[PDB]
Amino acid sequence: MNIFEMLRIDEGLRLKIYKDTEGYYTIGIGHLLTKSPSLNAAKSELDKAIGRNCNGVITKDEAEKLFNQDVDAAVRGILRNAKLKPVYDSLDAVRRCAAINMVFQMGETGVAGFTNSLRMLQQKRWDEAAVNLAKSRWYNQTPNRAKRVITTFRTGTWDAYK
Ligand SMILES: c1ccc(CCSc2cnn[nH]2)cc1
Repeated sequence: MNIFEMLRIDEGLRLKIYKDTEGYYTIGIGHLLTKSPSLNAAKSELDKAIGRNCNGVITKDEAEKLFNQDVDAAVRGILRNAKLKPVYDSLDAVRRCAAINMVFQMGETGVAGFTNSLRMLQQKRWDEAAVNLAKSRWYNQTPNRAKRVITTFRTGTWDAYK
């Protein structure tokens, strides 16, 4: 298991524009296109991302390329973030995957709400961090995925994905 396999499980693969759990236009392996309600706006974003006129449909190769770019962007965002980088660097490799998973799903705009969770993770207080992480809109709205990510932080194993 690695971050790509983990997120492929959590996000699935769809080759035509779909809506994510929040109702936003998405494609591929969880690639957000736009928060606008306009399907045309989503189609423009798709064509820009792929570099051709797609008509809302991509190939598996294209979905996997977008996915690699999106995982890399999440990692680089962590490494550029003064609050996230020290916590990330304190983690083992399996727990780093859980961190990337969260940033892939939620970005960085809500990092400050996770200040206490981040402190508990850096302190390696795994059970306490798991309890704190579940006190979130994230957990309530996507509980099965959040439970898998939280179990990964709690145990440092891939047990939730096996
Ligand atoms: C290290 C780095 C990141 C994380 C999850 C990020 S805390 C957050 C970021 N964006 N939304 N919530 C955990 C340990």
